[PDB]
Amino acid sequence: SELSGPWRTVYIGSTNPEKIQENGPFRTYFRELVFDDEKGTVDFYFSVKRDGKCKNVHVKATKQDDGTYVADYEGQNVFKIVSLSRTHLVAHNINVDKHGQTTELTELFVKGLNVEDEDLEKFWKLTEDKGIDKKNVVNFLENEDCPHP
Ligand SMILES: C=C(CCCC)CCC(=C)CC(=O)O
Repeated sequence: SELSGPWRTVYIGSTNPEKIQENGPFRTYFRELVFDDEKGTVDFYFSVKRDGKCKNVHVKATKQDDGTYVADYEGQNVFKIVSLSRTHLVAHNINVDKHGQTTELTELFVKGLNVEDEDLEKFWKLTEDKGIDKKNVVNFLENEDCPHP
């Protein structure tokens, strides 16, 4: 709940590179998370480029009894937060598309001044553990390349 505020994306890894390349659905630049402990929800606010245009998107995730979350976005998503504090969030997600095809993703998001070594280590271990190659991780300091007509 004190966890709500201006989160930013650091890295996202994918088993399918096409999903996180420019114009891909999972190239999500976070702006804000809102945690609601009484409802067991997390609201995500982020920008993503699709079909050559940038949109500000909102997705609501709901905590399950087993501790994992579900959310509908570009398919159906089931995810686990593996590490969470006032300054970092490390998570892995399974996305299921309309054809039953699955993509596994890993993510590091932060709300502190810096990215701590401890943050990075958890992210990179998880990414290796899920079989994600280093070339299939995106660095979100890259230009989103939004048009400005
Ligand atoms: C799948 C992603 C990005 C989600 C963008 C909607 C990274 C790994 C996660 C488990 C993220 C998450 O849902 O917190």
